[PDB]
Amino acid sequence: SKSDQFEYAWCLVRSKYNDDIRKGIVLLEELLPKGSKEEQRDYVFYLAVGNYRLKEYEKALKYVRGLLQTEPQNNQAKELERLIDKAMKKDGLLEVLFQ
Amino acid sequence: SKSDQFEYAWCLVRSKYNDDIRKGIVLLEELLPKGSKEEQRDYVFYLAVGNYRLKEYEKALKYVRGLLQTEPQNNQAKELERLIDKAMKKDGLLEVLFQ
Repeated sequence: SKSDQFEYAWCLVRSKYNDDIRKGIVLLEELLPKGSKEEQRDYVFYLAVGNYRLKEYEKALKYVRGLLQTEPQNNQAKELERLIDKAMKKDGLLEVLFQ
Repeated sequence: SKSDQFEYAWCLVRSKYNDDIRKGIVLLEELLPKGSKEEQRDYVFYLAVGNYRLKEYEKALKYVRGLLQTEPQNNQAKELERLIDKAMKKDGLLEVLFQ
């Protein structure tokens, strides 16, 4: 069933282990076409969370951004974009810490 | 399907969140009668891991023990009983640390 693959992928994207988090993601990507209007809004937000936890900060942003133009005022999406920028600003400091 | 409820409960019992771990457990308890000989050996071992992660050290032992009389030489079960005793010895030190 469709409501059940989500749960599995939700529990997966929550795991402490990166491998479970890739699997949680790929299941969401397959689940994305099969989605309803607001089912997709939810999958997209959870792909961003997963990608963000894998330091795939680029890809994460591309999701949370695409959701944000659909839903400009989702302050849960706003806050998830606010945490992705900070990760990224701190990362690019540590990147050039040796010039 | 039966092979699939396991995965869900396996990913659940692996989670960082206690609530996911209770749900992972209860699914295993329902799954226990439906089991094969060695499917049950596996469920029991994973109920012990889950209970152990919830500091339910009593209940954990009762599983890893019941498996151990079936499988005296499962050194993965032996090692899981070895980690449950240490937890428990350290716990009962901190218990009476004030007399």
